[PDB]
Amino acid sequence: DLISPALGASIGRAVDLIAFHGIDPATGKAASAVHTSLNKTKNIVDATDSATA
Amino acid sequence: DFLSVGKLELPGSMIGAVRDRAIDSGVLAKLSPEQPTIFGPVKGAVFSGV
Repeated sequence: DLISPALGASIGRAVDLIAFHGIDPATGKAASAVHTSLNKTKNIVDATDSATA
Repeated sequence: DFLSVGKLELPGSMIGAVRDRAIDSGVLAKLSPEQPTIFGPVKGAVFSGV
């Protein structure tokens, strides 16, 4: 009921993490086997107090 | 002098008995449902997740 479903989701989070930060889901270190992520885009916007805007 | 009303000491009328404010019985009934078990020190295991 608990262990198997969690372990099953553990990879579903892994792919999502790889495609967003290019990180190893185990350790907060950048991966060497991954070249590009959706974070390394140059079109960034510094968040303010508005959040909505 | 004369004959007043203060001599008789007439009894007043009872409006009734009312609470001051509505009763606050708690909120833990809405948040988490009750889990009634038998008498004894209850235990349980939990797993954080992922």
